[PDB]
Amino acid sequence: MEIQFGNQRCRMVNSGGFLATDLKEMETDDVLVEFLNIEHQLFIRNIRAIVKIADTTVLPSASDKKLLYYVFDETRVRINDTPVIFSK
Amino acid sequence: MEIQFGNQRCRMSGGFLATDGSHLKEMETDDVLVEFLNIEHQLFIRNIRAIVKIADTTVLPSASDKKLLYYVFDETRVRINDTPVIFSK
Repeated sequence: MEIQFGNQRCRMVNSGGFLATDLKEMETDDVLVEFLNIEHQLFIRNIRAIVKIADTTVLPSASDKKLLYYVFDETRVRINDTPVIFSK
Repeated sequence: MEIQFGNQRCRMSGGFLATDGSHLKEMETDDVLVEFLNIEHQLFIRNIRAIVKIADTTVLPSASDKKLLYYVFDETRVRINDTPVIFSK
């Protein structure tokens, strides 16, 4: 599927990756968020941003103890107050 | 704030559901079924060793270094090992 984050069109083709500001495989210190796609389920880990799924704020987490949140509302994900659209 | 799992009732921060389903343990032993978490007044479930459903969505199990946290978006349809879980005040 494709991730639209304001400006950005990004594709996600194999269970996920890291969202840079302007999908990367490695977690650099300039990536905002981590995506996982498995068995038709979408998960987001917050690294360095303000992240919302509907009314839920996604707590940031470190790479050795990741907190990956099931995206229970694929239509209300926000990152840094910018809407994210997923489309297959 | 109180969880009943089949016949057993327990109180809960958060914690780990024992195999029994009697109480919520503080540390993750290797016989506990699931983790309940309370984060900013919202209930989340991490599956460890059980078959867990929230409504029609399968709750995938996850290891502690990569937790998959499911917001309990339907409190009336939580099932663990095909056993209904009721949440009460």
